[PDB]
Formats: sequence, structure tokens, C-alpha cells
Amino acid sequence: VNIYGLTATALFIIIPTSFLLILYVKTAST
Amino acid sequence: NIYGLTATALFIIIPTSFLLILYVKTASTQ
Amino acid sequence: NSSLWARFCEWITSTENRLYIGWFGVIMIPCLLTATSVFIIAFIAAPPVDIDGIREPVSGSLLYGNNIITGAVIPTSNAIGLHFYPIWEAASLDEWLYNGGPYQLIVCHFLLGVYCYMGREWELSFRLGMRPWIAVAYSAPVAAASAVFLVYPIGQGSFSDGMPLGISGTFNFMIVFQAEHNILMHPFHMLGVAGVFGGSLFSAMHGSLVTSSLIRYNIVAAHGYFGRLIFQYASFNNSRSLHFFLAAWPVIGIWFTALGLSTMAFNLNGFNFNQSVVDSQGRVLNTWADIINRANLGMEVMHERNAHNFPLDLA
Amino acid sequence: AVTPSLKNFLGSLIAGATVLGGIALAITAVSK
Amino acid sequence: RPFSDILTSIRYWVIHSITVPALFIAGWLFVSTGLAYDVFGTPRPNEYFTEDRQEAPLITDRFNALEQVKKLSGN
Amino acid sequence: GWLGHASFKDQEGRELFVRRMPTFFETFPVLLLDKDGIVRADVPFRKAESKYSIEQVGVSVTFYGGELDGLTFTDPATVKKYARKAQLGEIFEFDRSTLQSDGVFRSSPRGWFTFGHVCFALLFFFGHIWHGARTIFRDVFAG
Amino acid sequence: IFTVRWLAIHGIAVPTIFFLGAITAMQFIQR
Amino acid sequence: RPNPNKQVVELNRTSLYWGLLLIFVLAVLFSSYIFN
Amino acid sequence: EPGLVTPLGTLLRPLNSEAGKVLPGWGTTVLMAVFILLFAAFLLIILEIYNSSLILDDVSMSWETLAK
Amino acid sequence: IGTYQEKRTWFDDADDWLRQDRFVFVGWSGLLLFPCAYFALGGWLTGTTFVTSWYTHGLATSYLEGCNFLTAAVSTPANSMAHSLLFVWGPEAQGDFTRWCQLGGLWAFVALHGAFGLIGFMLRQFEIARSVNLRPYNAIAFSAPIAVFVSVFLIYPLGQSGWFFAPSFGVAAIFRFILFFQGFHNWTLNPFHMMGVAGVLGAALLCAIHGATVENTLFEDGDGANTFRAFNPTQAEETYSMVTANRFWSQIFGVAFSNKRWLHFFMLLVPVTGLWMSAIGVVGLALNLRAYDFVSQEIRAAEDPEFETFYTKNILLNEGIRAWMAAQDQPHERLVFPEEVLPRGNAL
Amino acid sequence: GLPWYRVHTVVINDPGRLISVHLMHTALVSGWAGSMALFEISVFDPSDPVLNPMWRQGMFVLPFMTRLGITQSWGGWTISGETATNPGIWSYEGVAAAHIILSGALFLASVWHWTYWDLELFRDPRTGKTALDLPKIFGIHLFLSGLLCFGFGAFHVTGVFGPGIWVSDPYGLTGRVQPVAPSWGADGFDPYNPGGIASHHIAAGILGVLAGLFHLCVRPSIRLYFGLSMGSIETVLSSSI
Amino acid sequence: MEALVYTFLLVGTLGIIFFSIFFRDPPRMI
Ligand code: CLA
Ligand code: CLA
Ligand code: CLA
Ligand code: CLA
Ligand SMILES: C=Cc1c(C)c2cc3nc(c4c5[nH]c(cc6nc(cc1[nH]2)C(C)=C6CC)c(C)c5C(=O)[C@@H]4C(=O)OC)[C@@H](CCC(=O)OC/C=C(\C)CCC[C@H](C)CCC[C@H](C)CCCC(C)C)[C@@H]3C
Ligand SMILES: CC(C)=CCC/C(C)=C/CC/C(C)=C/CC/C(C)=C/CC/C(C)=C/CC/C(C)=C/CC/C(C)=C/CC/C(C)=C/CC/C(C)=C/CC1=CC(=O)C(C)=C(C)C1=O
Ligand SMILES: CCCCCCCCCCCCCCCC(=O)OC[C@H](COP(=O)(O)OC[C@@H](O)CO)OC(=O)CCCCCCCCCCCCCCC
Ligand SMILES: CC1=C(/C=C/C(C)=C\C=C\C(C)=C\C=C\C=C(C)\C=C\C=C(C)\C=C\C2=C(C)CCCC2(C)C)C(C)(C)CCC1
Ligand SMILES: CC1=C(\C=C/C(C)=C/C=C/C(C)=C/C=C/C=C(C)/C=C/C=C(C)/C=C/C2=C(C)CCCC2(C)C)C(C)(C)CCC1
Ligand SMILES: [Fe+2]
Repeated sequence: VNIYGLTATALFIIIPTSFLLILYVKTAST
Repeated sequence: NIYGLTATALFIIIPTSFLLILYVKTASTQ
Repeated sequence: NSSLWARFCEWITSTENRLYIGWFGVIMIPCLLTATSVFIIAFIAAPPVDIDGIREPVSGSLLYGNNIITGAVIPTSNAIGLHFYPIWEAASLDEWLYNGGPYQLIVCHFLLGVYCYMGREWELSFRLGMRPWIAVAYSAPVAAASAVFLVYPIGQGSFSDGMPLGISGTFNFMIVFQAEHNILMHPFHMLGVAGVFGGSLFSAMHGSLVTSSLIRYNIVAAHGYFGRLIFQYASFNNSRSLHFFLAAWPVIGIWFTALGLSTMAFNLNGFNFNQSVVDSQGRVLNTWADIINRANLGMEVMHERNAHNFPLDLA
Repeated sequence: AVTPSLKNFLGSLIAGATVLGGIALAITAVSK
Repeated sequence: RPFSDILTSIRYWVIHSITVPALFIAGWLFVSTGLAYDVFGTPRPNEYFTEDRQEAPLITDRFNALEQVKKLSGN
Repeated sequence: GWLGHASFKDQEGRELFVRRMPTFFETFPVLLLDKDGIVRADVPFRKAESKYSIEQVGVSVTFYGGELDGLTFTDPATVKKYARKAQLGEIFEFDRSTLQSDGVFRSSPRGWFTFGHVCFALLFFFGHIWHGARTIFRDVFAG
Repeated sequence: IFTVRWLAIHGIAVPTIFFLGAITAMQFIQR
Repeated sequence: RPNPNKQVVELNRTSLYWGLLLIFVLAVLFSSYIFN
Repeated sequence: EPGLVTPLGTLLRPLNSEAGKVLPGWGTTVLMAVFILLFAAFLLIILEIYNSSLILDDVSMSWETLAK
Repeated sequence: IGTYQEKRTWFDDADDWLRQDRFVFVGWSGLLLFPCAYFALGGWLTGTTFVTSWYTHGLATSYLEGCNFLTAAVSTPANSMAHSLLFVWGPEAQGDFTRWCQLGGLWAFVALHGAFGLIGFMLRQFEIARSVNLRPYNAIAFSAPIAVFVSVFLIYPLGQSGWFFAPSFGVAAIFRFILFFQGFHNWTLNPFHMMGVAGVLGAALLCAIHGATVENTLFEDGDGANTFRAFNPTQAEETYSMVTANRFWSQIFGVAFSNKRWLHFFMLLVPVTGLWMSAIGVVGLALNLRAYDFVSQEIRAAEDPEFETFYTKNILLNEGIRAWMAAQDQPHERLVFPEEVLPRGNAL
Repeated sequence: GLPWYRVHTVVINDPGRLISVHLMHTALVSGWAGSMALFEISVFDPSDPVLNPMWRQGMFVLPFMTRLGITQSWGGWTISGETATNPGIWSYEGVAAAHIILSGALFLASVWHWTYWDLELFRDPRTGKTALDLPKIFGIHLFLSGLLCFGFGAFHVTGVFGPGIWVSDPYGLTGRVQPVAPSWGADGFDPYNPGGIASHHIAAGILGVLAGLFHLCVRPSIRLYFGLSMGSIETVLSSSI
Repeated sequence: MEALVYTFLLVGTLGIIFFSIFFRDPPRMI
């Protein structure tokens, strides 16, 4: 219920997802 | 504070990820 | 043209589908989807289930103060025993939830699904002109699942002794089983552990040797490397022999551990070595087996808090 | 001041040195 | 000297038939004469519980354990 | 603050001590034992019947020094609570309200530092292995 | 004669047979 | 001056799927412990 | 093509200039081995002192050393 | 003889002799591997055959005392020794041998010589790979067993009160160690152990599927039913159809491998990662950093007497294990638990 | 091109981008140090130093600063609970600000070094190729490390110029930052003897200076040079790890 | 709240599995 746990989970879900999407889009465009 | 912090984090992250994906798609083709 | 049934069987037995819907598939798919749906719905939200049959229920649902690790689908109530308990046999749906019907439904549909999955593996092996023994290898986890979910409840006389469908349920079941049967001291569990460790070892070794030999299909240099390393020249120089050994080891290990499980289902426990080394006068000397016995005794006293009422646990 | 533990440690060091020297002598002799 | 030639030679057989049983009887005597109980300190099946303690030993201090183990053993 | 040293004595006046909790045990039973070492009292688990219960033997607690200096409690509930709190060592007063404390112990920075650095060293061992292997076998790796 | 193969084989074999004899002897001591 | 040491990173769809699966599985496994 | 030139680069050029030069033969490897053996002995001494497996009269090997 | 064509010295002759091909490849690393491993095996055997544990643990663990293969071990030194290296010439043993073996030093001897043997074995793998001119992925794979051994037998006892809590080299001793971790550390609930067991089971699964798939997709390269004979090790043609296996596994499972190198690298990678994560978890346990309890569920159970989950039952089982086992597991505590304080199901 | 786990391999073959990247990492480390110092100072409660010390409140970097002399704060409180007579420039906030400024300067230097990668310093005049004489670089850096170690041991810990290190009684009742006299006897190797730290640092600094001079003057042997791949940058990474 | 987070994580994992099974890169030249 703590804010720290929820925000850590959200960041861990989102940031690597964004990084992987960046790399995949770069690869697919090339 | 959970509502505001979560909203601010999402607003910072998601549109920036979208813009970065578009730019990386653009920059691949020189 | 062809009749309706001819077109239907042509479509079913077609290798052009994205996923092969075999004649075993026509049963595998509905059973597996039904089991998946019921499992998901019960895991997300389900009232506490009276596993022990002593009018005290335990909660295993996310909406009932649980998380992923401690959530589970509680086994069927002890009062039910081995009786068939479908939905239509309960007076009300809430009663079905209370007594623990979903566990029985999921177990039955899941066992049927895995059997038909093995059948479908054989079927698609046949339709593509392959040698049909992948299903034989797949039978080992199928046998283990059957022993865990079906044979042990049959031997113990109740479905409440089966494995709960949850992460903490697995650990509770393992602690229970070691307490009541001494799983660790059985030769078949030792063979299963040996099979699993050897499977990991051979997987790592084969991967490393093949990857290293894939220079700019395995060449004979890897065989020479292996012979030089462990002094076992000509032990494995045929690729077919090596891959057959890789397939055979873990499958045999899992077969034997599942057989040991099913054997203990009928109260044929493992080795017993407590009170073996005895002094000349007659005094008993403790051994590591005796410390294992002490741990089992500690596990057994807190096994069921308020279920037993007789000195000996015959059930 | 010298201590029996220190004396045993020095004895261990010289014993290990002798073992290493024996290994070196063996490999040197066998090599040529 | 392949292993086939090693097995075939009678000199190996005659020199091993005088040594293998010698080693076997050496081990049998080592157990039977009781030297194993002395060299390794394993208590004999009658001295596990001495009248002084009547219980399992418990070493207390590391530095003076040399005397403690022997006084506990009854030696 | 410090509640002072607690001394437990039975009805006969014999001095009793609580067996301190070893580091391994997350939960440890409380035992009142005499100077010799023989247990004289204990809490009967949770809902068990005992012949050496606190009230049956009549254990009393006296506090020397600290905030509760000079006091002497005889209520069995109070004696039991103070024995439970004294099996952990010296008795202290805590206010688990300002920070809404959970009540379970945490670890000092010593433990966290040790854990982090041992894990990092263990991973860097594999790092050294991999990079040394790449260096020694550069020719095969490159081509 | 005193090759490395001889050394390895005999170093693994002699204690093995000695310990086998020791175990066989220990099989008969009364408890 | 332009750098001769120029290269581009690639990540096929399989790698993307593997990474997404890995991060989501790690989140699933560790969420219970993080929330406590 | 020539690289960029800086007064600091000109000053520091001799340090990086002599690149790849080696001393023929085995050089001073024996001295290196002797120093390695000495360092290993020193490390063993330190580890044994700290482990209490090597007791010296002067050292105390405890917190009471801070009382000296 | 080298790049500049210089002379030859002692090192050159030693290198030529050591690397000479024979039945038993010695190599430079052999000088470390062979004696250390030999003495590790010898110590284990001579300890499980003659040496006892009566004075260190209060147990009888040897063939001489009457124990069989399953209940024989080389027990760890007494807790009084703490983290003493326990040399035969050390202050504890004062140079005596029978006291040293009786005092538990043989465990330390075996463990240390075995660890150095493992180091020598990895060095030997590196040497063989360099000699054959192959990438040394085998050493990278073998890194994980060394990590597990270091975490369990060296780092964990160092984090604890002494060598006494290290695993003892025996079957029943290992089972005791496993049950001890279950009872005290709640090792099943640690996520790192979960990841390790997932990796190990996945490695076994990969081995089984790879073997079955390869053996069930062979090309008809010969006559007769015995397919094993229809294989030439010198052939330059693939012995099984990758396309057929790919199609079969993509239609059965949904996803299938299409690259041999990636497949075999995945087989290499899964178990290594699993055991590395297990080693990290054990390192965490060495400092009592336990993933023992969930605070929310503990608070809910304390507040509500009707709240029961499998987690709470596991907690009760762990408490029972601890209380009923610590009486004889740890003699140095001299614990004497009255029968009325031992946790016990009141139903009887 | 390259997979996701080799993206940093493009820096292996040119020293300038290596300098820039190492500067970037050092700037990140310094920034983390400063930010953590500021955060812990914000959270710390110096009200009760006998029952609520720093280790009781989950302080991580604060004890490390306190160990070497930094005790006072700009807020008017000391770590011992006494009032701060004169905080001076070297306070907790001062140290954090200094670390942040250092991080920024290192970031700017990293940007500059990334922009200008082609420097004549890295090119050998014999062949005009980017090459680094690793033995001489190691000699220079070892000389610097030995000099710094000797300086820290002799002037800071000893208290000749610096404040000193933290010294406490065995039971941890009265501990303060005090100069220590180096102990050259056997007791200097007792880990609980503070003077051992000063003696070690002095001796190790002297030996490091000597070794740096040696490795700066004497060239490596050809057998050693080819055996350990002294011409490759990756062997240095393995040894350093 | 936490139950919703767990459900979202599981649903996302299942969606990733579905996309990987169906929207996969077609394999060529096996
Ligand atoms: C001094 C430390 C050091 C340095 C300078 C390097 C440098 C290098 N390594 Mg090595 N490595 C190290 C330590 C180091 N490594 C350690 C400790 C390990 C064991 C874990 C490895 C394991 C390793 C492997 C297995 C491989 C390398 C490779 C490489 C090269 C490319 C790395 C890359 O692009 O990653 C880019 C990385 C990313 C884009 C994502 C990484 C994300 C992870 C999860 C880290 C996340 C950030 C982290 C949380 C920050 C905290 C770090 C912590 C130390 C505080 C490069 C020469 C690769 C190579 O040479 O290929 C030819 C390669 O295959 N390294
Ligand atoms: C699992 C252990 C292990 C393994 C397999 C390797 C493997 C390797 N190392 Mg690494 N290394 C290790 C541990 C290991 N190292 C440790 C612990 C250190 C100290 C921090 C180092 C420091 C190190 C450096 C500095 C270098 C290497 C290098 C190398 C490579 C060349 C081989 C070599 O130099 O061996 C070295 C020898 C050994 C690892 C074993 C020697 C053991 C002897 C017998 C010492 C015994 C002392 C004594 C008997 C102990 C008694 C006391 C005890 C009770 C405590 C190779 C990839 C070199 C490299 O990659 O260059 C390209 C290199 O430059 N290593
Ligand atoms: C290469 C093989 C090898 C290796 C790596 C080891 C390694 C080890 N052994 Mg084993 N051992 C070996 C061979 C080996 N041994 C052989 C062949 C024997 C049969 C004799 C033994 C018999 C043996 C016993 C009986 C014991 C060990 C023990 C040990 C450990 C402590 C070693 C120690 O303190 O030495 C310290 C010494 C050195 C490391 C030598 C270094 C020499 C330095 C570099 C030079 C010093 C200068 C020189 C000595 C000049 C001295 C001058 C003087 C006059 C002042 C360690 C794990 C002990 C142990 O831990 O068991 C619990 C133990 O009790 N070993
Ligand atoms: C001159 C500039 C300077 C000064 C005075 C300080 C001062 C300080 N720093 Mg800062 N720092 C600096 C630069 C500086 N730093 C830079 C450039 C970085 C980026 C890398 C950092 C990153 C940093 C962090 C991340 C932290 C500090 C911390 C600290 C404090 C504790 C220092 C400490 O315990 O070190 C102890 C240092 C060591 C134990 C290093 C040991 C070095 C090893 C042993 C050398 C081994 C290799 C050697 C070359 C071998 C040869 C030896 C011999 C033969 C020559 C102190 C106030 C800490 C703090 O609490 O402040 C917030 C902290 O957490 N600093
Ligand atoms: C219990 C499980 C287990 C065992 C017994 C085992 C055993 C072995 N694996 C080896 C190799 C490997 N194992 C690998 C991966 C793995 N191995 C795994 C699990 C195991 N691996 C797992 C899970 C993996 C996945 C990562 C690889 C990648 C390799 C190899 O390359 C290597 C090989 O070639 O295999 C044939 C061999 C190394 C021989 C050696 O060190 O000689 C030297 C002898 C020494 C150092 C003496 C051992 C000293 C030990 C540590 C202490 C003494 C132990 C007692 C003597 C016995 C104790 C008895 C017990 C009951 C407690 C050996 C046959
Ligand atoms: C409501 C709901 C859904 C409730 C359920 C809640 C619930 C309990 C969820 C479970 C949570 C969960 C997922 C927990 C697991 C968490 C966990 C332990 C994570 C582990 C994380 C991790 C990092 C582990 C490290 C170890 C690791 C890398 C493991 C990976 C294991 C792994 C993926 C193994 C492979 C398994 C596998 C099926 C392989 C098949 C491969 C295959 C298709 C080969 C086919 C094939 C073979 C050939 O031979 C050839 C030739 C070809 C061509 C070919 O194709
Ligand atoms: C009737 C059957 C219905 C389907 C049954 C279920 C099928 C599930 C398949 C999932 C595959 C996911 C692969 C993604 C990534 C992906 O697309 O992989 C693709 C990969 C094939 O890659 P390639 O060989 O094409 O790669 C070529 C290289 O050049 C680049 O990778 O397949 C594998 O690696 C096999 C291993 C699968 C391992 C699957 C483990 C099980 C899933 C994880 C656990 C889920 C838990 C969920 C909890 C809620
Ligand atoms: C995830 C995680 C991790 C990691 C972490 C990290 C690594 C972090 C880092 C961090 C960092 C690394 C940070 C930094 C920061 C910074 C900040 C936050 C800020 C800043 C600000 C400012 C304001 C500044 C400014 C400036 C400068 C710089 C100087 C000059 C001037 C100027 C103004 C320009 C780990 C794995 C361990 C685990 C746990 C979790
Ligand atoms: C320790 C040491 C020492 C001594 C001695 C030694 C080194 C020894 C070794 C020894 C050894 C190394 C021994 C070995 C042994 C072996 C054995 C004893 C084996 C047995 C086997 C068996 C008995 C088998 C059985 C079986 C099988 C498995 C198969 C078939 C079936 C049956 C069951 C029959 C000294 C102090 C001087 C120094 C240091 C080190
Ligand atoms: Fe293969």
C-alpha cells in the first residue's frame, strides 16, 4: 500500500519496456 | 500524494517514450 | 463435392493451421480452456475453503488478503473424501465454493488436457513424417503430475491431501510429505534428484561444447576436448548416441521419482535408520538420520492443529 | 618474542617450500 | 604397451599375486588388531560413555581443546 | 529510555534468569532457569497446560536502575510480559507511533554494506573470469 | 616402468584395495 | 572529425519479446516481496 | 592524417611515445617471482594473525586492543 | 623460438614436457589439480571410513562405528573453533594427528583442498581449450558450480558463528542441512532460490526436449532399423532436419528455435543463471537477511484469529522444526526444552 | 551491427572516448555521493545521540564522512549533540556541494573529451596509429597512487596536517576524532589498533612510490609481454576486476 | 489495490505470451 512499492514497480515495468521498444523500432526501421 | 506523484511520473515518462521512439525511427534512415 | 463431415475432418487434420487441432486436440482445447478459466477466476476471487473438514476455512484468493506467492486454489474438503463433487451436485453455488469444488474441477480437466496434449504431440509427429517418441519423453512430467494430483489422493483416500494450486501450497505439500513419509530417504527420490542434476549438468556441458565448436554439425574436435578433459575417450563420439543419452537420462529420473511418489501413496515409505548404531551396553547413539528423524517429528506434531483426535495418524 | 605458534608456522612454511622444491626438482629431472 | 599387452604378460600376474593379498591382509589386520581405533582416535564400542560423564562430550574452548578432548575421552 | 535491569525470583526467593535468544531463532520460547541451569519456569506455549507456569510457581520481578528503579511487580500478566521482553536482553521503552513501526527488527548499515559488497564481489568474480577468457582467447573470439 | 600412467593407476588402486580389505574386516566385528 | 568507430545496435523482435517477458516475470515474482 | 595538437599533448608525448618496446629475454621475472612469494608469505601472516591461528604475545586480537 | 627467435631455457623444456600428449593430460594446471583433488577424495574416504564425530557433534558417523553409506559423513568442526583454519600444526591441534582428526580438522582439510582442486580444474579447462583452439565456454559454464560451492561451503559458514554450521560431506548430513535451512531460514520462500530451481528444472526440460527432438527428426542416412549405426562422425552433412523440428514445435507449442547456435547457447545459459542466482540467495542468507515473513499477512493474522493461509501454516511448521530440532542439532547451546513448552498441535 | 550487450565495445579502439566515458562514470559517482549526503542530512535527527545514533536511523554515507573528521553541520549541531562553535567550510553540506560541483566539472570535461577524440598524443610517431603504452601508464598511475597513499597516511591520519580518524574505547562509550601515532611494532598488525592504519598507509605509500619508479623506468620482458598480452587493453580490465 | 496490481501484471504477461505466439517474426532459412 506504500507509495514507494507502487512507484518502484511502475518504473521497473515502464523504463525497460521503453528502452526495448526504442531498440526494436530502431532495428525494424533499418 | 500517491495520485499526484503517479500522474506526474506517467506524464513525464510515457510521452517522452513516444517522442523518443518516433525520433529513433526517424534517425535510423540517416 | 465432399460431404460436411469430409470437409470438417479435412479442416481438423490440416497441417496448415497455425496451431494443430488434432483429434486429440478436439478434447484437449476445451478441457484446457475450461481449467484455465476456472483457475484464473478462483485465483482472482474465491471465498475461503474448508480444506481440513473441521469447520475452519483457509483463504487463498487475491481479493481475500493474499498475494501471488501465498495465493492458491485450496484442495477439496476432507469431508468430501474421494466423492465426485460437480456443480450440479451442490445445493447452491456458494456451497460448492465453500466445500472446494473448483479444485476438483480444475484437476480433472487439467489431467484430461495433459493426456490429450501428449496424444496431440504424437498425432502431429505422425502427420509430419517423424519418428513418434517425443510423447514418450513428455510422459515423464505427465506421470509426475498424475502422481501428484491423482494417485496420492487415491492412496490417501481424500482429495484434501493433493497438491494445492499455489506457490506456498507446493512448499506446504512438500513439508507435509517429508514429515509423513520421509521423501528424502527414498531411493527413488534420490534417483529423481540425480536425474535433475544430471540433466542440468549435461545441458550446460552440451551447450558449451557445441557453441564453442561452431566456428565460422558439431565437429570431431569437441569429442577430443571432452576425451582429454575427463579421460573418457570414445565414450560419446556418435551424435545420435549423445542426443539419445541426453533424452534418456532426465526422463528415466522423472519416471522413477513419479513411481516413488505413487508408491508412497500406498503407505510404502522410504528408508528408516533411526536407532541403528547402538552402544555395547544398549544405549542408542545419535546419527544424522536421527537428526532428520527429530526434524520430521517436529514437522509431524504441528501437522494438523485441530484435525486429529486419535494418537496414531492412520489416515 | 618467539611463540610456539610462530615456530609451528615457520616449520609449515619451510615444509611447503620443501614440497614445492621437490615438485620442481621432479619436473626438471623428468623434462631432461 | 596397450592394455591388452599389459594383461597378457605373466610377470605382472606373478608380481601382483604376491602383493594384492598382502594388501588385503594388511587392511584386515589393521582393522582386527585395533590399530585403527588408536591411530584415528575412534572410541571403541565400550568406551562411548564413561562413568565420569555418561553423556555426549562438548568441547568448550578452542585454544585448550588439546587437553579437553583427551580428558573427555578418558585418556 | 532504559527501564532498568530486571531480576526474577520465585516464591522461595531463588534467583532466576531468562535464557537469552540466540541469533538464529526468529521466535524463541522463554525459560526462567536458576543459577545451576535447571529450568524452573516457562510460558506454556500458547494454549497448553503446564506444571511450571509463571503464575503456578509465583515469579516476581524487581527492577534496579532505569526508569522503573525500585518497583516490584507481582501480577502474573506483568511478570510474563516483562520476561518476554527481557529474553531479548536489556529492557527499553519504544514509541512505535511516530514512524508507525511494524514491530519486526531491521538490519543495521553494517549488514546491508556487507551484503551488498559480498554480492558485488561474487558477481565481479564472474566478470573477471569472462574478461580474462576473452583476453586469452582473442584470436578465436575475433574470428 | 615408472610412467605417469603407472603412478596414477597404482595411487588409485593400492588405497582402494587396502580400504576394501578394511571394510570387509569391519563387516565382522560384533556390536 | 568523424569517428571511424561507428556502429548501430540492433534488436530483433525475438529479443524484444524475451526482454518484455523477462521484465514482466521479474516484476511478478518480486511484487509480493516489494509490497510486503 | 595528423591528429590535433595541444601544448599539453606536446608536453606529454614522450610518456606515450615509447610504445611496444620490450626487454629481450626473460628480463626480471625471477625478481617478480621472489616478490610474489614474499607477498604471499606476508598475506598468510596477516590472515593467520587476524584469524587467531597465529598468536603473538604483543597482539591481543580483540576489542581490548583499543584499551591499550 | 618465439617471435624474435631467441634461445630456450628451463621454462621451455618444462612446457614441452608438461603439454606432451598422452593418456593423462597433465598440463601446467595439473600440478595444482591432481594433488589437491587426490587429497580431497582421500580425506573424504578415510574420514567416512575411520574418523568419528563423537567429540565434535555427539554423533557416530563412520563405517567403523556401524554406519552405512547413507548415514556416514565427515562432520564439521565444533562450534568452539569458530572460524579457525584448523591446521594440523595449528595451535588447536599442536601438531598431533589423532587429536586433529578427533577434533574435526579433517573437514577443513577436505574442504580447502577440494576448493583448490576446483580452481585447478577450471584452469585445466582453460588450458585444454587454449591447446585445442576453441572458445572456452566450458569454463564459463563451470563457473556456476564454483560459485555454488563458495556460497554454501565457505561464505555462509564465515557469515555464521563458525564452521559448525557448514554442510557436512555426507548424504544424511546434506539432508540435515537442507531441513535446517527450511526450518530456520525459510529458504523455500526466498525468491532467489525460486529462480534457481526454475533454472535447474528448465535446464532439465531443455535437455530432455533437445534429446527427444534430435532423435526423432533424423534423416534416413542408412538401412536397417538401428539408426545409431547410420552415422559417420566425419560426415559434413547435418544428421537431422532443423526445418521439420522447427515446424513441429511451432505448431505444437507456438514458438520454436530456428538457430542452432542460439539454441545451444540457451541450453548453456539457463542453468548457469539459475545457480548463480541461488548462490546470491545463499550469500544473502549468510547474514541472516531472510525473506522470512510477510508483514501484512502476519499483522492480519495477529489481528484476526480466523485468518488462515498456507503461508501461516508454513510458518507454524518452521516453528515446530526449529523447536523440536535445536535441542539436539546445536549441543553447544545446552538447550533443555521442557515438554510443556515445545510447540505441538493440541488435538493430539 | 552489435547486439544490446556489446554497445559499449565501440570505445575499445580509441583512447579519447575512453577518457570521456570514464569521466562520465566518475561524474555520476560523485553526483550520487553528493545527492545521498544531502538526503541523509535532510533526514537525520541529531536530537538524541545516546539512544538514537546514526546507525539507528539507517544512515549510510554519514558514518563514512564522520569516520575521517567531518563532524559539524551548518545547522548548528554536531554529531555529539553539542553546539557547533564554527562549522567552517568543511561541513556535511559543504562536502555534498563540493561533490556535486566536482560531478559537474567532470561531466563538462567528459563532454569536451568526447567532442575532441582525435589527439596526436594517442598516436605513436613510429606508425601513426592509436596506441597506448600500458606499462608506462601503469607506472605513472602507480606512482601517483603511492604518493597519495603516503600523503594520506602521514599528514591526515597522523594528524600532522589533517584532523585525524575516529578513535573509540573498546566498549564504544567515548569515541571522538583524534590523531593517531603510527605503531611500527607487531601491534601495528592488530586490526583493532588505529595506529596500524597510519603505519600501513605510510609504508605502502613508500613502497608504491618505489614500484611506480621501477615500472616507469624498467621495460617489461618480451616473454612476459607476449604471455600476458600486455599490448591489449582487455587484459588490464581482467586484472583490475 | 495490490490485488489489482497483481492482476495487471499477470494479464500483461499473458498478453505478451499471446503476442509472441501469434505476432512472431516469420522464420526464414532454418
Ligand atoms: C570494471 C567493470 C567492467 C567493465 C569496464 C566492463 C566492460 C565491458 N564488458 Mg564486462 N562485466 C563486468 C564488469 C565490467 N565490464 C562484470 C562484473 C560482469 C559480470 C556480471 C561482466 C560481464 C560481461 C559480459 C557477459 C559481457 C561483458 C561485455 C563488456 C563490454 C561491453 C559492455 C556493454 O556494452 O554492456 C552494455 C550493457 C547494457 C546496454 C545494459 C546493461 C544493463 C545491466 C542490467 C546493468 C544495469 C545498470 C546497473 C544497475 C548500474 C549499477 C552497476 C553496479 C556495478 C553499481 C565492455 C568492454 C560484453 C562484451 O565484451 O562483448 C563483446 C559481454 O558480452 N561483460
Ligand atoms: C576460480 C578461480 C580462478 C580462476 C579459474 C582464474 C582464472 C584466471 N585468472 Mg584469475 N584470480 C583469481 C581466481 C581465479 N582466476 C583470484 C582469487 C585472484 C586474486 C584476486 C586472481 C587474480 C588474477 C590476476 C591478477 C590475473 C588473473 C588471470 C587469470 C587467467 C590466467 C590464469 C592465472 O593467472 O591463474 C592464476 C592462478 C590461480 C588463479 C590459482 C593459483 C593458486 C595457487 C596454488 C595459490 C595457493 C596459495 C596457498 C597454497 C593458499 C594457502 C592459504 C589458504 C589456506 C588460504 C585465468 C582466466 C590473469 C589474466 O587473465 O591475464 C590475462 C591475470 O592477469 N587472475
Ligand atoms: C600444490 C598442492 C597443494 C596445495 C595447493 C595445498 C594447499 C593447502 N594445504 Mg596441502 N598438501 C600438499 C599439497 C598441497 N597443499 C601435499 C603434497 C601434502 C603432503 C605433504 C599436503 C599436506 C597437507 C596437510 C597435512 C595440511 C595441508 C594444508 C593445506 C592448506 C594450508 C597450506 C599452508 O598453510 O601452507 C603454508 C605454506 C605455503 C603456502 C608455502 C608458501 C611458501 C612461501 C611462498 C615462501 C616462503 C619463504 C620460504 C618458506 C623460506 C622460509 C624461511 C624460513 C627459514 C624463515 C592449503 C589449503 C593444511 C590444512 O589447511 O588442512 C586443514 C594441513 O593441515 N596440506
Ligand atoms: C580529492 C577529492 C576528494 C575528497 C577529498 C573526497 C572525500 C570524501 N569522499 Mg569523495 N569522491 C571523489 C573525490 C573526493 N572525495 C571522486 C572523484 C569520486 C568519484 C569516484 C568520489 C566519490 C565518492 C563516493 C561515492 C563517496 C565518497 C565519500 C567520501 C568521504 C569518505 C572518503 C572515504 O572513506 O574514502 C575511503 C576510500 C577508500 C577505502 C579507497 C581505497 C582505495 C584502494 C584500497 C586502492 C587500491 C588500489 C591501489 C592503487 C593499489 C596500490 C596501492 C599501493 C601499492 C600504492 C570523504 C568526505 C563517501 C561519503 O560518505 O561521502 C558522501 C562516499 O560514499 N566519495
Ligand atoms: C550434485 C551435483 C553435481 C555433481 C556431483 C557434479 C559433479 C561434476 N561435474 C563436473 C563437471 C561439470 N559440472 C558442470 C555443470 C553443473 N554441474 C552441476 C552439478 C553437479 N556436478 C550443475 C547443477 C551444473 C549446472 C551449471 C560443468 C559445466 C562441468 C564440467 O565441465 C565438469 C566436467 O567435465 O564434468 C565431467 C565434474 C567435475 C570433476 C572435478 O571437479 O574433478 C576434480 C575433483 C575435485 C575438485 C574434488 C572435489 C572436491 C569437492 C568439492 C569436495 C569433496 C567432495 C567429496 C569427495 C564427496 C562428497 C560426497 C557427498 C555425499 C557430500 C564432476 C563429475
Ligand atoms: C491468474 C493467474 C495466471 C495466476 C497464476 C499465478 C502464478 C502462480 C504465476 C506464476 C508466476 C511465475 C511465472 C513465477 C516464476 C517466477 C520465476 C521463478 C522466474 C524465473 C526468472 C529467472 C530469471 C530465472 C533464471 C533462470 C532462467 C533463465 C530460467 C529460464 C527457464 C526457461 C524459460 C526454460 C525453457 C523452457 C522451455 C519450455 C523450453 C522449450 C524450448 C523449445 C520450445 C525447444 C524446441 C526445440 C527443440 C529442439 O531440439 C530443436 C532442434 C528445435 C528446432 C526446437 O524448436
Ligand atoms: C495448446 C498450446 C497453447 C500454447 C501453450 C503455451 C505456449 C507459451 C509459449 C510462450 C513463449 C514465449 C516466448 C517469448 C520469446 C520468444 O518469442 O521466443 C522465440 C524463440 C525462438 O527464437 P529464434 O530461434 O527465432 O531466435 C533466432 C535468433 O537469431 C534470435 O533469437 O523461442 C524460444 O526461445 C523457445 C523458448 C520458449 C520458452 C518459453 C517459456 C514459457 C513462457 C514463460 C513462462 C510464462 C509464465 C506466465 C505466468 C502468467
Ligand atoms: C537502480 C538501483 C541500483 C542503482 C542505483 C544507481 C546506480 C543510482 C545512481 C544514481 C545517480 C548517479 C544519481 C545522480 C543524481 C544527480 C542528481 C539527482 C542531481 C543533480 C542536480 C544538480 C542541480 C546538479 C547540477 C550541476 C552540477 C552537476 C554541478 C555543476 C553545476 C550544475 C548546476 C550544472 C542498484 C543496482 C544499486 C540497486 C538499487 C536500485
Ligand atoms: C588423508 C591423507 C592422508 C592419508 C591417506 C590417504 C590420502 C588415503 C586415501 C585413501 C583412499 C583414496 C581410499 C579409497 C577408497 C576407495 C574405496 C573404499 C572404494 C570402495 C568402492 C566400493 C565399495 C564400491 C562398491 C560398489 C559399487 C559402487 C559398484 C558395484 C556395486 C558395489 C556396491 C559393490 C595423510 C594423512 C597421509 C596425508 C594427508 C592426506
Ligand atoms: Fe545438440
